[PDB]
Amino acid sequence: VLYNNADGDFAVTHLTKAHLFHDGRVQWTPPAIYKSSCSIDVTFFPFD
Amino acid sequence: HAEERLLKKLFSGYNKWSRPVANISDVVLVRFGLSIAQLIDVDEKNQMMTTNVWVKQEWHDYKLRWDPADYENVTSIRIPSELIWRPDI
Amino acid sequence: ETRAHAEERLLKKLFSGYNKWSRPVANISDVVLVRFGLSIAQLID
Repeated sequence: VLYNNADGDFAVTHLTKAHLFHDGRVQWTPPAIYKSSCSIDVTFFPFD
Repeated sequence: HAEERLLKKLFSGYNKWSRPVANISDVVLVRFGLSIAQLIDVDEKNQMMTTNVWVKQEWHDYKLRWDPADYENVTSIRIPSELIWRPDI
Repeated sequence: ETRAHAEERLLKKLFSGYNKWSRPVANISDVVLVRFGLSIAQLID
């Protein structure tokens, strides 16, 4: 999970499928839409 | 592998909605704590405050006890919060 | 003898008595590794 959320999904919600290999290896690749929060520093506007 | 056995044992006949106390007269202690990630927004026109909140809840019951010396010295195991009782705050 | 039959038999075999919430590790003392990475589809806004 991400700690910098702001009114959004904490975790991935699609829960796609994942690959398993015979050796016991597993790979997973879900898409997600995240909404993080930035310390927007606007001094050299617009050359920022 | 021992954690799996402990989990399988302690979820044998544990019910969720049954209030987990020995004697009905006895009560629980729900220690409560609050934490703020960020004061996201304070919309004064609509009088609404959107905050990001960590809620810390602490309690204890009797049915989820075991002996650590019987399972290769394990003391802290995870479980999903969906399967156990949960005081609604 | 088709691939589907073999995969179905394998999936039936390796899901017999497996628990999900059990943290899968060789021993309790040993730790697991999670290789992590991201890719950016598009910078929405």
